[PDB]
Amino acid sequence: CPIERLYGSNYFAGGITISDSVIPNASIMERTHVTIERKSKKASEKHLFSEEIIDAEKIEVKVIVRNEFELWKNSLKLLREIGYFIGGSKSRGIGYIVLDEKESEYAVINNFSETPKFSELKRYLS
RNA sequence: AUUGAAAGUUUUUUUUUUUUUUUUUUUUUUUUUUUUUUUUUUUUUUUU
Repeated sequence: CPIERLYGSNYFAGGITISDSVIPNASIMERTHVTIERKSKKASEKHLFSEEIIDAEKIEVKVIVRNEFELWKNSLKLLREIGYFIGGSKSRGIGYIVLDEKESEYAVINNFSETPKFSELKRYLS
């Protein structure tokens, strides 16, 4: 299965290493919510849902893949146009990322005697 | 040249779903555009 060969399994080696995306920015705002009684349009005095939200514009994540799979290229291509959601309450307009081909960059390493070179992601993906 | 040694605590798992800051609330109630001022004065229906 290509998916297992890429992401690993209970006994499989793996193949992909993903770093986190810690952001020095800590701009955190609060977006409260209320439930409306369907029988009568008013606030249901049972709870006051309150949800945090981390506003951001560019999420930088470093990803290393040890399997030059056309599956990976196709996944990145799908993220280029359609784009998927990340994080909770994605059904409520919270979290929707789209990969760009301008800021993001890649690098292919085949020789271990040369310094890796980064170039625009468009050349790799387009 | 330790009795003596050589093994990554590693793989694998999205903190996710349910929820409209909503209903009610007429920028109105009152206040006379009035108030003092003469369309007045001067002029022969008239001569060789």
